[PDB]
Amino acid sequence: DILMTQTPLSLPVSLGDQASISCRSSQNIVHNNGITYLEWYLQRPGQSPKLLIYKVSDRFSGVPDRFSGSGSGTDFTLKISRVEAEDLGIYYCFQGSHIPPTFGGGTKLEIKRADAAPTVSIFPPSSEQLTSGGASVVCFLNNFYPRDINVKWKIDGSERQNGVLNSWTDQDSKDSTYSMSSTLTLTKDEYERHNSYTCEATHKTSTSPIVKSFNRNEC
Amino acid sequence: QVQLQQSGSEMARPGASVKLPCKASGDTFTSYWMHWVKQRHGHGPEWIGNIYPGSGGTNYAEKFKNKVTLTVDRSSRTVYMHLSRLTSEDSAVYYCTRSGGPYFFDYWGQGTSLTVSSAKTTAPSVYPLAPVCGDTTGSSVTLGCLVKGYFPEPVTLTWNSGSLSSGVHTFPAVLQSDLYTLSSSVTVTSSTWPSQSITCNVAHPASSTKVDKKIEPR
Ligand SMILES: [Cl-]
Repeated sequence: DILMTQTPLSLPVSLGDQASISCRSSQNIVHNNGITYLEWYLQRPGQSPKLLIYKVSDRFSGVPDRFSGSGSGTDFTLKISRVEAEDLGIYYCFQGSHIPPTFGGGTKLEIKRADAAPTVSIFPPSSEQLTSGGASVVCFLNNFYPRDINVKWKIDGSERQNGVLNSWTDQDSKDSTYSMSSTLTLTKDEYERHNSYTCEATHKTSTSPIVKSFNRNEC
Repeated sequence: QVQLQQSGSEMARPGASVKLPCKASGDTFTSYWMHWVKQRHGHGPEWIGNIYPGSGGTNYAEKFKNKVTLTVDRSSRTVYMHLSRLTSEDSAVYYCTRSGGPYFFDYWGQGTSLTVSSAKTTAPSVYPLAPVCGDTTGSSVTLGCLVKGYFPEPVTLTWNSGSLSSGVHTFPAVLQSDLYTLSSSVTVTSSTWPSQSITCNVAHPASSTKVDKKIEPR
């Protein structure tokens, strides 16, 4: 089987800059008919791959001319000039000259944009969940950049590290930001044993964390 | 404008088997190879095999030679992929796509997410998340929806039945203690809520459950 080696694994690129993705085949991939079936696909999380370049350098219908493919032998390159926000996702090279057809490991293109602070919102347990006997406190850290971010939970001024579930969205295809959701789960009794709940977001956009809190028995 | 129709997801037990469909409408279906591709997470996809509906005929990758069988139903323009002796390593997304002409895979189905597990199906608990009681109104407001303790994936969460899509952030589900949990936030101007209705709709096919939760001030 033809091994398709693709590099780099991750590619952070500034809007407007040029992106260059490499792919090397373990062997010649020129079909007997003289055609090299080397293709490049772009896939957004949760969606099916989309064909961009075929036959090494031909652009599929509807693909912007800033996308360019080149190469021969065992080395191929996909270049994206003037990267735009919508170019995000994972790129895969592919060879269909030899059976079985094989794909490269993929290159995740991350769009670099200006720094942006998160918009933080905290949510106390819903009355319905309390009736159930549980108590989850939710904190949303939305539309920030870069992706590196930290959340710390505090109960009556004291840090709480157990019972936390964090989840990051995939980079936004329009504004290039990220969002993160942090949930602190407790028992209803534990929740009612304290009053002040806090999530603190530490992001490079500020020396001091963005603090959001509430008192359980207050309105 | 061809369209490959695939089922969104499916769950199966270890040792069992499944038969996933793909309906090729639009036209042709006879003069085009149909391929099945596997993808775990965001790894490079993996070719399983193909079948030529027109004159029959199939090719399978050695790796799936003994595990997969591709068949077709010309009257319904549908290709099937039979996977047997299912194990946890068969948990992934399976796409059907077509090859033909100067390029391979120009059209794809949405892909079918298959989960192989012996664990039992658990409907999720859906909790509406309104802002902190009595918090100071800002020009915008962020509401939330927490979907906790369900199995298997996936659930389909929408706001106002899909009508409200901008300002939405649905976070990837996370597995903790054998059960999945996910959340979603939606941000709108304070003149939109609570003045107008905003509801979280959660569908969980595995358990045939469809729940709606209105969000109102605490
Ligand atoms: Cl307790």
